[PDB]
Amino acid sequence: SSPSSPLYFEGPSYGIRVSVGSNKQEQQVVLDTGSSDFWVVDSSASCQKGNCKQYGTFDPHSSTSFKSLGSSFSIGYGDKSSSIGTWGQDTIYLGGTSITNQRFADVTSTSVNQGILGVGRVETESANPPYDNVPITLKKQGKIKTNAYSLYLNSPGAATGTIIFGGVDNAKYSGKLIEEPLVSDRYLAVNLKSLNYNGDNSNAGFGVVVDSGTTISYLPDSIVNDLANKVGAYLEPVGLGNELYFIDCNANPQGSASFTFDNGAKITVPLSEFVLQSTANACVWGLQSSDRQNVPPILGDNFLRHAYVVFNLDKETVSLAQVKYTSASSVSAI
Repeated sequence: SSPSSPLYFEGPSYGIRVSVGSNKQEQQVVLDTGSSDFWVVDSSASCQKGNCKQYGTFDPHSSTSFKSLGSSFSIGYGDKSSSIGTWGQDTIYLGGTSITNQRFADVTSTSVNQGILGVGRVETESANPPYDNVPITLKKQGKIKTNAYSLYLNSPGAATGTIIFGGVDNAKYSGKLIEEPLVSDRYLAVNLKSLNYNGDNSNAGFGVVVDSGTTISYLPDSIVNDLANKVGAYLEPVGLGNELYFIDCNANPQGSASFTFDNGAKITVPLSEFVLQSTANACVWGLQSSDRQNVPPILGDNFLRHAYVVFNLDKETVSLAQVKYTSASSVSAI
C-alpha cells in the first residue's frame, strides 16, 4: 500500500496531521511543496503575532526518544521577522506510518501561526550540509519505493484533500497525466507556456513553483500588469508601504483561466479562484506580482485545487492532469 494523509483546509493553506515523539504529541502543520524542512512550534515558544499554538505544540522534554542536534535553525521573512529554533530528531508519525530518527526543527520563536511539513527537494532545505528530509526518509526506511507523492487538494469547499506518498490515485483526474521536467535547480518548478484568462491570452515562458504552501498565485509584472486592466484588478496600499492588486468581491465569477504547460498539459481554473476574501469588505486578486512580492513565480492553492499533481523527486518531474473530484479511488505505486 501507499501511505496517505487527509489534508485539512484552513483558509490560507492545508494542514497535515503529524505526531511527534514517544508520547505522540499531535501537530497540524502546513503541507508545503515550496519548502523542505519539517518544523514544529515548541510548547514554550514565543509567538510574535497572536496565538501560534492552536495547531499543536511540541514539548521535547516529554519525549523519551527526542534528541537535540544542537544546531541552529532560523529563517527570515520579507517583513524582517523570523522563525528561530534548534534542530533535533525523533520518531514521526504521518500517513499511517512512522519514521525513526527524523531530523526536524523545534521552533522557540516565530512570527507565523503554524509549523510546516516541507516536502520539497533537498536543495531548498534551510541547512548546510544537506540532510534527509521527510520524503527522503520515507523512501530510505522502506515506507515508499520512490521519493514521489501525489497532491489532491480537492474542490473549494471539500471536506479534505489528500496527499499520497509514493502512490497515485488514477481515479482522480481526467485524461492523461502529462510529465514535465523541472526547470529549477532547487524548486519543484515547471515551465508555464501561456495563460488564457477569460479570453485574454498572455504568453509566459518562465518557470513557476508548484507550491501547496501558498494561498494564491504570483506571476511577473510582464503578465499581471496588463492583465489587471482587462479583468478589473487594481492596486491599493496595504501598509506599511506595500500594495496589492484588489478585485470586486461581488462580480459574477463567470469564465475560467487556462494555464498551458509544456507537452500539451492544460489546467482550467474557474475565475472564482481569483477573488480571495481579505481583511474584509475587500477582496484581493488571486494573481499578484512575483516581482513586487520578491518571490519566484508561483502557482498556489487556487490553481492546485484544479489539478491532480504527481511530484517525482527522484525522476525530477512534475506530472499534471485536470482534476476529477470523486470519492472513487484507485491507487497505484509510482
